[PDB]
Amino acid sequence: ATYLIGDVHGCYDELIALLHKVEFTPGKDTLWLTGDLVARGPGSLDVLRYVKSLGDSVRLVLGNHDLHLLAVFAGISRNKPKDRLTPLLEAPDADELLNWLRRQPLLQIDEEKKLVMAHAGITPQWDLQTAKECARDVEAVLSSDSYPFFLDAMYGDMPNNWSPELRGLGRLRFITNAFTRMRFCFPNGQLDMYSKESPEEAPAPLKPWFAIPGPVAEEYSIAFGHWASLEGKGTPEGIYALDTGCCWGGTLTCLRWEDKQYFVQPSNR
Ligand SMILES: [Mn+2]
Ligand SMILES: [Mn+2]
Repeated sequence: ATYLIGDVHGCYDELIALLHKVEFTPGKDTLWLTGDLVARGPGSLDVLRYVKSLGDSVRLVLGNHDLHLLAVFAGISRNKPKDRLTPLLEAPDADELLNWLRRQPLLQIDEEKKLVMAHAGITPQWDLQTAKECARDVEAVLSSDSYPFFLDAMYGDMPNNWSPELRGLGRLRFITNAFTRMRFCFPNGQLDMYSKESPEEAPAPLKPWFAIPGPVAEEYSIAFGHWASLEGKGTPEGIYALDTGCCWGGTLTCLRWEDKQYFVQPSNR
């Protein structure tokens, strides 16, 4: 069976309980995770150990908090007390875990299921070939010995409009923002980097990225996490918003793909 779970955010107990609910069995089952495995919840260390141990039974994409953790580890960015990352950063296997984490994809595609996953979704300004090329380029910098320099370069809110002519720092910044920070778009597809509200509370003319028809979403289903204020609701057919805010006191959501059946684990707070 195929299971898809939204943002775990260090909620190790809830993750394990939800996987026991569906009797997840590596080797017979595969798990997709929308990223943001770490921060906020108490168990980032155990979450990373377990997900890494799953090997080929898990298909992960990296989220914005996974990237922030990598930036802290590399000495690029400052640790925030509220993220509760110190046990993981001080663990004897931190190097092993974070070197594995930075090698994980930004984008997962399954052609037999016609299914695409990224942390924040697929910007309507991208077709599938471009999304794949951009994911490959950022994965290449993150997998390289020089990844601290990329992590430093990635910070920024511009440019917010895609063009195949983008080069260098602006290209990498847009790719990073589209995959891991996107929520709202302007009518022309341009990213808005500020509003994190639910679609009903957002200012005009902002619309959710998935409300703008795009070539990937016309052919593929898209699963994503990231957007907690969306609460997993309000999406069109073929769009699966899996982040129901477990770390925030919401729920951890798991979707079984074969029958589109949902399983929910309440947050423990
Ligand atoms: Mn996120
Ligand atoms: Mn998140």
